[PDB]
Amino acid sequence: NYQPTPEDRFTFGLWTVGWQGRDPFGDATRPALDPVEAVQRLAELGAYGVTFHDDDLIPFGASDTEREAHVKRFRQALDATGMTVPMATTNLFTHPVFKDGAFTANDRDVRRYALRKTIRNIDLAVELGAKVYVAWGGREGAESGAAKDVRAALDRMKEAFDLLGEYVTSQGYDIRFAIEPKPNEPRGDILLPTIGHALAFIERLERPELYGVNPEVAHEQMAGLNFPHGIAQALWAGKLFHIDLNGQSGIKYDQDLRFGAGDLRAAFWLVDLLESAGWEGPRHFDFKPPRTEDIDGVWASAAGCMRNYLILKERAAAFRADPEVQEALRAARLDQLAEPTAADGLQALLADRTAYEDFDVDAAAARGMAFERLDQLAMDHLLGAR
Amino acid sequence: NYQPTPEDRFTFGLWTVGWQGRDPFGDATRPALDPVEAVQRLAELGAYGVTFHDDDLIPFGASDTEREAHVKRFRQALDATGMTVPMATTNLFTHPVFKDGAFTANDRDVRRYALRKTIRNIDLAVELGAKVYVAWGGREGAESGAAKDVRAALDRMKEAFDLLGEYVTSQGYDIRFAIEPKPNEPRGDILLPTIGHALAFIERLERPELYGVNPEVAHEQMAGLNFPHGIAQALWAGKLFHIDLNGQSGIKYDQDLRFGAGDLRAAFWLVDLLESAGWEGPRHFDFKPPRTEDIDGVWASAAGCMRNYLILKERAAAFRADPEVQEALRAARLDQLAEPTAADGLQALLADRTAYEDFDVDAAAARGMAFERLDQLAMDHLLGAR
Amino acid sequence: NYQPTPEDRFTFGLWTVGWQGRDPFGDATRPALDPVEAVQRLAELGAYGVTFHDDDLIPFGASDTEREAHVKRFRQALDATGMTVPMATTNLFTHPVFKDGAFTANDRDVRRYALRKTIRNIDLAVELGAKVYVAWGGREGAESGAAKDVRAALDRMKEAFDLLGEYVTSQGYDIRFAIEPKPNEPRGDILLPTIGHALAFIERLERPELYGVNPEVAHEQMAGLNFPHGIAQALWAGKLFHIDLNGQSGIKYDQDLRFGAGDLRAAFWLVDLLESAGWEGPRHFDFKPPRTEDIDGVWASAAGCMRNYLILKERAAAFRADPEVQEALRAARLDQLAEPTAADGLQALLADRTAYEDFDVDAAAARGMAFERLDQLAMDHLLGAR
Amino acid sequence: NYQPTPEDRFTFGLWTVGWQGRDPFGDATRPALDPVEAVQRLAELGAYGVTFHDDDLIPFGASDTEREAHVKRFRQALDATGMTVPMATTNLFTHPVFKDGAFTANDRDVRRYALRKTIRNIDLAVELGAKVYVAWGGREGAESGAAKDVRAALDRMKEAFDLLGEYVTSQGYDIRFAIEPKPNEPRGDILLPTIGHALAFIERLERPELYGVNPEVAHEQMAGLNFPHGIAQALWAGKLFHIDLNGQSGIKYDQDLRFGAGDLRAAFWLVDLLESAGWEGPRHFDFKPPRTEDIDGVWASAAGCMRNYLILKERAAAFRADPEVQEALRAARLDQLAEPTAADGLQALLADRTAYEDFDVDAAAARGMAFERLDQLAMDHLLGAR
Ligand SMILES: [Co+2]
Ligand SMILES: [Co+2]
Ligand SMILES: [Co+2]
Ligand SMILES: [Co+2]
Ligand SMILES: [Mg+2]
Ligand SMILES: [Mg+2]
Ligand SMILES: [Mg+2]
Ligand SMILES: [Mg+2]
Repeated sequence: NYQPTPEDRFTFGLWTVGWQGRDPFGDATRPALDPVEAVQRLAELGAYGVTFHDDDLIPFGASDTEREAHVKRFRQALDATGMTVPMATTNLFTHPVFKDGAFTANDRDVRRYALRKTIRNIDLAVELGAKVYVAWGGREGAESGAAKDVRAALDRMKEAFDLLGEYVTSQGYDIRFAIEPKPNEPRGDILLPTIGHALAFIERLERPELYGVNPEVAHEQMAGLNFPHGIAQALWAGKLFHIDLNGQSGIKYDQDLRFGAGDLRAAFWLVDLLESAGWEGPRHFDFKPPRTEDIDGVWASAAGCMRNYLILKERAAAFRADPEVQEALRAARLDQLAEPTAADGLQALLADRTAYEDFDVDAAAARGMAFERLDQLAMDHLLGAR
Repeated sequence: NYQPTPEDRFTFGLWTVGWQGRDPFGDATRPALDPVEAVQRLAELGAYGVTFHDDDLIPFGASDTEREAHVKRFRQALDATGMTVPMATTNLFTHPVFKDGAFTANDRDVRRYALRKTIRNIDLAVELGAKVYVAWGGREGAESGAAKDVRAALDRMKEAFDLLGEYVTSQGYDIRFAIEPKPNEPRGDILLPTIGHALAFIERLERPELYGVNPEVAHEQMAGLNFPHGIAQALWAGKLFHIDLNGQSGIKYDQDLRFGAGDLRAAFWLVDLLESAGWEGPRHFDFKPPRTEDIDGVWASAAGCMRNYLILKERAAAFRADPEVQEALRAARLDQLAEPTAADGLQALLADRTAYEDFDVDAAAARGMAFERLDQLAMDHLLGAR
Repeated sequence: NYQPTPEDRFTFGLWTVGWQGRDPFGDATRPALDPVEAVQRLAELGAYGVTFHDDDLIPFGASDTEREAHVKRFRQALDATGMTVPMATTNLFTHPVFKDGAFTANDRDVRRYALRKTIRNIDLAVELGAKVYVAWGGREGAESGAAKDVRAALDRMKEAFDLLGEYVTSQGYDIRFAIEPKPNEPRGDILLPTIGHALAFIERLERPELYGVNPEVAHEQMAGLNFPHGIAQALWAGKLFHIDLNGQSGIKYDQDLRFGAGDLRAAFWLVDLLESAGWEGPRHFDFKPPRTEDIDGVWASAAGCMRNYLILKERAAAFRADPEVQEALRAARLDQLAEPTAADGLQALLADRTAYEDFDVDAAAARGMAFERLDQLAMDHLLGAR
Repeated sequence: NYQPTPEDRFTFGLWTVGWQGRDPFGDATRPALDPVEAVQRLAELGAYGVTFHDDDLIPFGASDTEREAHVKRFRQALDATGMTVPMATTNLFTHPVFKDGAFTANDRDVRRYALRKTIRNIDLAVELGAKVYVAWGGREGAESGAAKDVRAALDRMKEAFDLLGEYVTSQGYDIRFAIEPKPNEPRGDILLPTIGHALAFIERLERPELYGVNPEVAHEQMAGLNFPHGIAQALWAGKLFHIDLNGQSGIKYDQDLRFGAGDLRAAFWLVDLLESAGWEGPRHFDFKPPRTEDIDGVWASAAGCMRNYLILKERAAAFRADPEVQEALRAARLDQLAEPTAADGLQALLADRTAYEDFDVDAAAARGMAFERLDQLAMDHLLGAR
């Protein structure tokens, strides 16, 4: 069972299943993958659609004639299979010109170029019907201190995004932006390192309602952070416009393991949160089938992403629906957490003797939280041992 | 040389040099330090002021009698020595009643007590002249996934902070709140884990202008983040209300080494940023003299904090004054970073062929950023090897 | 179901379920637990035996008499319950006298004292039947560079262990030592930080055959290391004399979560390894029920330790016994890995054209490893989604 | 000033300054560098010699003739400049054939091919005068648990290294191997992740005396460890056959910053140890000038490696020669650390009352270690203050 279907809204980037397997210490182990192939092979697995960077669909340096040809092939493949394109993004990290950044490159010409390159693909995104546009500034950062004044770099970043919002507004476009944070790699330190930082930045943009976050499992885990907590904060602020699902095993280089791999329990809690919140965005995977795999392994790995999600979905549902679990929830006063602290006004609080003078701290401290029993119920469910 | 004076505005929390040496695997190695002894000794080292947790000054459960008697001896030492109290904070983490949190404890009765305990210290802070009130939610968090629903926790956290802001207002108090982020410890994962999460949170509060952040070197470093970068984003938004300086040697338990120890270069870039930005806040130290040290070792450590800051301040300044460094900065285009990307507007950028069609990417890609020579000049300055 | 029994050989440290919950930020949340009470409670859960630090059974400083009165109760509870004492260890980290270390303390008198203390609990260890004596150098280390010359510290450390081995040999004792590695905490950096340094260190002791390692899941993970891999190297060397099972959520302070919690998959591969290797050592738990828990939570947490190990044992055995998995294993060539590289020798290899000249590198490079399908089968087994 | 000279014995890998700037998310930003140019440029900067991967000097695919040619050119550049080649290593990680490992690849054919490739370069090494042969199993490891049975891997690894040892011995060659540890990258987990693991492995090899370790700064720091401490154990065991100097800014992907960068103070303690231990090995640099740098940045970065080492060398020497520091050392009892714990022997220790019953443990605990004053004097020297 656990067979995924387009109704599950699973999506993959063409750069994922399309990863040739090139790493810092080794060359490609797989041949390039024709976007049409990736479209057809994914639809067959039950995927809902695909996402792409501009350079994944249209080769860099392509002519206006060649560009039109590449999109036609991709279009015909999307129409025949019924696959959609919910999200689009720009590649502002691969080319040598972006070695010092894109929107925050010290050189002004590079920055202007970055914007124009992004704008052209935003138009293409709209045509393909993409409603979300991700921006991952992997080259926005530094390796040394004096090399980048962060404040000036942030001003440039705000200016870049404001211009981007102004553009979609003047064109009457129906597309929002999703900023994807990353603590490091490819840069020593990357600006807007976590979901928290991206969220904060968005608040100082001219039109904030147009920007959200595109958190990625591996990225936040590269800072040893709790992913579902991060995501919880993004939902709390209504800023979760898109998400990247994968696996990461600890603080180290981005491994982009298939969703489910890496921190299993963190993947379980994530699914729990997304389902319980009713999040409606596509479940997009940004992973890289290990370079040890051949083309058949790539498809196995991609199928694994969706499978693990559905498995966790089921287990998380059973956990929350379990009468004994719900009972354990009340025992850990999770219900009181959802109750306002002082809906009786600040004045009533200051006069409430039960809130200070008559509060029996010792009695309160002696009461166990009962989290461990609760957690083992979650473990039994995850492992199917109940 | 490098003798500190009140003019430098150095402040130490009473719990720093007052730490008895108790850690997870050992008992105290030093006797409790009398707050009066702390004030006197610090003033002798050149300190400017001291900070405190309500429980650092007044024992828990103490009666109003013993209460006023403690603040009496304190005020008496500050007046005689000339030390001031710039900041005051609450201790909502030691008492077992706060084992599951304070503002976000699942038990409602505990959350209300947390607000009353804080409020009572907010009055003492104002009575003592302190205009900055720090809030470190060390117990706000969880060890397990279902033990806490972050969205719900954040709602209770917003409520608590709103009520606190409402209180200072109704009282016409001239005080501001500074939220102290932290990724983990003592809780498995702490809410508002980094400077960014704290920033994003405040913007969702009822009166944002009343809250800021109090980042600590060790905290951001426990998530392997670039403290200077995060500090810059705080300043960028003008939310750096307070700061805790100390040392950390990588991702591990919070070490609270004296400032300068741990990541030395990061400390250097921090001073560089704070001084070049003209931040007028006091340089507060929140460290812990190793339990291996006796009372004299404590004062030596405290002196080390200030000494290292003054030494770095001198080196950072000479770095920025050196005409050779200035030239190296221009060679790396740090000046263009400050210049607007598109001062003339969106429609101008779109129609600018130099920003796309006729932009020689390869020519711009061949330009070295000259960051390495720039950074080695910084190294020579820090090391006094110019 | 999954009810554990004494046959499973599960053991717990008295300090585990007996932890009062006192972290470096808060006071204890639970009263002290009587050792006798621990044996009885653990016996009912299905535990096989218990372990202890000298200070967990005898008040520090007790005389010949009181010391004896204490061993009588415990032992009386052992015979009555049928619980055993497979291992004992020394507490050379709590008393403020070991703030700079025990065997590697700079003060000679402290080092000598450390040996006498350890040696006296070795006689007790044997008196109680424990044939394994663990050694965890928690205070062996430093926070600063000149505070500890590691070469001298190792000379001292080696002498201590050599003396201990000479002593057990002179007494004709049938006991072995298990050195327990740790990266940091309570010291900034701890000597012999991982399983490898301990194994290497042991090879320079006078009687290497007498010492082994007692790795802990949490400790190794504090260095972002693969615990199952480390155990594999210990097993390969025949040096896995004991083991500490628990959970850890990434690089940070020692959490000591219950076994199964933290990195779930690492836990799984670890049980897979120990079971497939046929390791006959006791499955010992060194964890700490979160301080948020009451006495009921303590037992719930201890129960989870064994439960989780039992579930994983069944899932790992099912995985290995699955015909489809054995198929994927061959497809991935795990069988060839176990085959010798050059059975016929070096000269035959130098003369073998298939090893160089006529070696079709590309054909071999295009060969898929099929690790993903293998790993997803492992994931379905673990989640009971087969 | 701090001008390097061949007398300092500084060496560089050809792949270092020769790094084209390619990373997981970007193309090269610098053209291929002729090995002749590197040698000429380095000799001009004050370098003493260079090291290389077989494939750095002789491109893969080359014939005996082309190979003969490449070597000839290299040799004459070496004779002209006077540069030497102290160490040689094999590239067993770039070609897709090694995606699953070399000596421990699952496929036997790959394993044999790997050894022939190594053996062939070992001969070239002896010809070039290389006395040390480094080995970095960057591909020896895995991303999933069932993909690799570590024990079997270690068996193949032992078998491979024993075969190499049998070859050097039978050939009468004068060369020893140096195993390079690395926690991860490019593999999820790499076998022999640290100095400790590598040292433990060597002891089980047939001819241990022929193998030592080649520890790298970044590598150990990618596991959050203290490199100087690891070096101290390597030197303690007399197994430091080579070393890779560079910088790393915390737990993250391998940065290979120039030596001095990253953890500055750890670099200081590193030089202090190497200098005081009197290690006569060459100070080899394995770094990568940032891709943001052009050809000129490359040389400026490489000169920075030597420069920083010489600066730290001088500061550490001063620190140790400083009478005030020698006093501080005595006060922190570093002298007693070097004194045998029990020279009077075991039995005399057992009968010594002052070592146990008559030991004033309280009086000892209160004796401060005076580590902080000692470290600040170390800080002051490093920073050129005093
Ligand atoms: Co990624
Ligand atoms: Co701290
Ligand atoms: Co532990
Ligand atoms: Co490296
Ligand atoms: Mg992504
Ligand atoms: Mg603080
Ligand atoms: Mg342990
Ligand atoms: Mg290296």
